[PDB]
Amino acid sequence: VMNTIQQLMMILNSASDQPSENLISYFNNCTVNPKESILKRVKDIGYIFKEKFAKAVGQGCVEIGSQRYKLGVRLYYRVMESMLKSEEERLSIQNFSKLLNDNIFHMSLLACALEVVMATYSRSTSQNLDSGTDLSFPWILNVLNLKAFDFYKVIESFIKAEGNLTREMIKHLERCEHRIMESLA
Repeated sequence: VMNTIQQLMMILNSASDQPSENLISYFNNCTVNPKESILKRVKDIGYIFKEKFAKAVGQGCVEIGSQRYKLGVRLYYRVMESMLKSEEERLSIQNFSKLLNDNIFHMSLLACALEVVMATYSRSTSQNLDSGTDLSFPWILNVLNLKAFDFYKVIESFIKAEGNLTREMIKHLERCEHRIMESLA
């Protein structure tokens, strides 16, 4: 008895698939409104992710792959919002058109959100379960085709932005960081 779920996954499980009203407010406050492109990338990548998940995972776990993608997308919106708030407090600016219309910030942020979920192995990569396959780093970088160094650029702030991140998840992301470092020089 006694739930083993941890806080962030708990929050995530009950989160919504769409960006919050508060988040949409940040979109509407931009010189060039990022909504359309942001929703398109999420949807376009949702497909690459699912076909890749299937190709690495195998027969009918499609349900799994979809939920894994959903959880990552939710953390992504949760963290974007979170960074926006802290940046507005830091700069006293509320129009983040450049940041939000930037593909890399988005690809980077989404990869990291999906990385934390994929490393969490939500229900848990096991010796039998569906997605008992380990799909942690550099998996995501390859599925989104994202530069290791770009991915690296979002880590620190993703961690600063996500307080409900477990210590094991923080050490994971710091590990990916270390690895990308040694892959640099």
